[PDB]
Amino acid sequence: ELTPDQQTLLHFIMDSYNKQRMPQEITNKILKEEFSAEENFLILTEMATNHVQVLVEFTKKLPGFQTLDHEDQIALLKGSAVEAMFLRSAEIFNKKLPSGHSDLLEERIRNSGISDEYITPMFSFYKSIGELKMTQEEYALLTAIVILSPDRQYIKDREAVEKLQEPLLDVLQKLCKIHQPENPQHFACLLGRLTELRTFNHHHAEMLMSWRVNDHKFTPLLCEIWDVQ
Amino acid sequence: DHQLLRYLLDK
Ligand SMILES: CC(C)c1onc(-c2c(Cl)cccc2Cl)c1COc1ccc(-c2ccc3c(C(=O)O)c[nH]c3c2)cc1
Repeated sequence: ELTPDQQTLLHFIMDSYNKQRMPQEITNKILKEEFSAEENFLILTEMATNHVQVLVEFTKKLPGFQTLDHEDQIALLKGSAVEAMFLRSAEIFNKKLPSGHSDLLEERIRNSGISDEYITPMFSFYKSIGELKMTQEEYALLTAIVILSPDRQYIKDREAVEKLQEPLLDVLQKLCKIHQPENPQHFACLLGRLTELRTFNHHHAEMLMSWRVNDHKFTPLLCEIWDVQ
Repeated sequence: DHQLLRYLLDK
């Protein structure tokens, strides 16, 4: 329960996760801008493209991330980008983070040209993950685990990622069995949600299709990480 | 390919 390799590992990750990266100036638009399907889409695009950068900076500061193959570093980023955004947005909605402006963020998502087919599942996820009543520590560790996934397609040296992920998985279990002796199945719950997170990759590809055919444009950065061809 | 990401990683 909390060794010296782990107490220091965690603090490095929470120090990263807490590095207030998303500019207030930017996130403030969620609240202050006009509400309409076009403006809702534009604001969400700006959040996502900014968030990708925040993700890259947080990823970089992950232990032993920079010691990886360059081609694998990209496959992990492109592979986890969406799942990481769902985690951060989830935290917004569940933790009511001031910077996120939960209720208005929800207004914008619910009117940005996203089919009910995806809206329904999306917010179902949000509700269930909230019912986990996770801590910021958990939110941070889950994000780190998702980013460092050896399942990602096109990956070459999978075992090397597994080597960076395993330690993080263990620390998370430690925070589950220790802080939650009440129910040891808590760690299994978290992992369960991860599978659920994965489902949104397909949903997201279809959301992009629909936006695209309706003449919506994304940023160079998002076009690249999402392969918007 | 994927130059923008390599640029952010090296930044
Ligand atoms: C390209 C657009 C239109 C898109 O396509 N699919 C999705 C999308 C949707 Cl609609 C739902 C889930 C996942 C994705 Cl990718 C999105 C919107 O993605 C994001 C990304 C990131 C934030 C986000 C992050 C951090 C903070 C934050 C803080 O940290 O202080 C304060 N405010 C924040 C906002 C919101 C929305």
